[PDB]
Amino acid sequence: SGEYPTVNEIPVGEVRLYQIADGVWSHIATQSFDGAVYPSNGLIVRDGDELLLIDTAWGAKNTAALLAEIEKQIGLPVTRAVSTHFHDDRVGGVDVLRAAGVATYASPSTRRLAEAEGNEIPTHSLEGLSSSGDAVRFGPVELFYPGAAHSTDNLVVYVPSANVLYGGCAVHELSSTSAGNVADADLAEWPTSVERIQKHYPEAEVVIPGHGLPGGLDLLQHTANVVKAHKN
Ligand SMILES: C[C@@H](c1cccc2c(-c3cn[nH]c(=O)c3)c(C(=O)O)[nH]c12)N1C[C@]2(C[C@@H](CN)C2)OC1=O
Ligand SMILES: [Zn+2]
Ligand SMILES: [Zn+2]
Repeated sequence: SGEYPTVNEIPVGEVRLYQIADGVWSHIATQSFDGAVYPSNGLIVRDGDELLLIDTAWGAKNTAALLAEIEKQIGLPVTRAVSTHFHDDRVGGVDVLRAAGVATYASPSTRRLAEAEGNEIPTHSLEGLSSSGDAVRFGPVELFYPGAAHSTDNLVVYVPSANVLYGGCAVHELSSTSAGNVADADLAEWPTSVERIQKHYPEAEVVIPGHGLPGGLDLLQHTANVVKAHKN
């Protein structure tokens, strides 16, 4: 009823949306992995009379439910999607999206990693993002490659109309004491990559993590702290 949704308020197999700003929503779903249940976020950005989707809802059935929830709550077509790294919480559901007419995109680095590891593969390559600090425009957002962090390919997304920074899994929520799933991370470079984000988006008003609650700019410094402390 207005609070940011968690696993306790999303009925089994469903997706919830949360209005972040005018024309900007997050999507929240839950999934099980290695015997534990986790929430995960994505983004929806209005693109005229179409919608740009950032990240799947972590699984085929969750992503079908995402499309149905968008039709119920917003009622504009999702025409394009960008996946911000190669893991299943970002690309699992791409096959559903593609069969629903959504054009799916990711960096070439994400596409190679997804293919190599057996995850679903976005159709279209996003060039111009291969060096840290690179940025490109994509409809109503800017895509930014900060450098290796949670994964080597992780991208962040900025909505300039609303000063919304979607950090994806390179950014952790304030309540996290842990650096999350670090299996494919670069803990040594992660602080430097976060510093690049902080430098590039100093006017961000909302910062959304890949999992958990949005907040303000403090999520960036908090992430650097928890990553350094994990490494320690
Ligand atoms: C699909 C994704 C994944 C699965 C379950 C949990 C999380 C978490 C996570 C986030 N907040 N707090 C936590 O306790 C945990 C994060 C995150 O931190 O982004 N991601 C997760 N996976 C799987 C994996 C392992 C590797 C294959 N050997 C691919 O790596 C990864 O990220
Ligand atoms: Zn990941
Ligand atoms: Zn993640």
